[PDB]
Amino acid sequence: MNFPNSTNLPRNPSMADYEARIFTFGTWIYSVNKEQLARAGFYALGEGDKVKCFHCGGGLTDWKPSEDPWEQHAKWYPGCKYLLEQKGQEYINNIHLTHSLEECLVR
Amino acid sequence: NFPNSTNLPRNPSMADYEARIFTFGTWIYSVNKEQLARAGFYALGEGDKVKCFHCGGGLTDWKPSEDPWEQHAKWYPGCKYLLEQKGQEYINNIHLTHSLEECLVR
Ligand SMILES: C[C@@H]1CN(CC(=O)N2CC(C)(C)c3nc(CO)c(Cc4ccc(F)cc4)cc32)[C@@H](CN2CCOC[C@H]2C)C[NH2+]1
Ligand SMILES: C[C@@H]1CN(CC(=O)N2CC(C)(C)c3nc(CO)c(Cc4ccc(F)cc4)cc32)[C@@H](CN2CCOC[C@H]2C)C[NH2+]1
Ligand code: NA
Ligand SMILES: [Zn+2]
Ligand SMILES: [Zn+2]
Repeated sequence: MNFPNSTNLPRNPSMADYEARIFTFGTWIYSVNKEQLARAGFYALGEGDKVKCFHCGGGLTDWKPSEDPWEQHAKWYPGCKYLLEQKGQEYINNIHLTHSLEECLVR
Repeated sequence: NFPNSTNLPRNPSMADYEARIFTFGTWIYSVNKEQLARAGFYALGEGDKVKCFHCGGGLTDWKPSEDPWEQHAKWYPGCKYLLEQKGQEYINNIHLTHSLEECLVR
């Protein structure tokens, strides 16, 4: 099924280490930075710039220069327990507020 | 299109049980309209499409075995209404449950 892992157990424990995740990108000259994706929980799927969070399983693609790994992780997979552990709710809410503001302003 | 994870509801006009209830009208679908309302959902008037007033998360194609709260948690686990009403341990229960549901059947 599509649905995102909101348990405290990672969906892909084989990608639980940074170094495991880093290797998946290989050479990588997409708009957004591979080290920063890896720190944000992501590993490469091996097609385009598709990445998945090792924990929540959540997938993201089509990275723009202005799109931040942690920020996009929170936008789209807010139930992620890796996210919650690494950044912690005060960060997490401010970024939700930031997003939900933009969506309720120019849009 | 991304789900609202703030403590402020995306559709405050549907914040009241009363107001959500009125959206259904005569409801022919397999899931109970009051259970849906209590769980934050209101109807679009397009088949059994509903959305949470707070997170804005949409759900459709309701089978008889699908509970509003469980589905809310499955698909929109960041919803703060959900968090306020059920607690995180309820949410975890549901997710622990669905993951393990997946795993036994294969
Ligand atoms: C960095 C940003 C991310 N944006 C969102 C995005 O990437 N999302 C949102 C959503 C979570 C709904 C989503 N779900 C899927 C399906 O699982 C996939 C595809 C996938 C990704 C990685 C994989 F390993 C395998 C499959 C992408 C995606 C991008 C904008 N989105 C691009 C896709 O279409 C929608 C549009 C809003 C811009 N860049
Ligand atoms: C009660 C259950 C719910 N299931 C999941 C479901 O309904 N989801 C999951 C997901 C969150 C990805 C999703 N995103 C959209 C797009 O917004 C919509 C469509 C929508 C709903 C209400 C609206 F106001 C407007 C649009 C449905 C939907 C149902 C199974 N899903 C049905 C849709 O296709 C996928 C399949 C897994 C079974 N019933
Ligand atoms: Na109706
Ligand atoms: Zn994640
Ligand atoms: Zn909600």
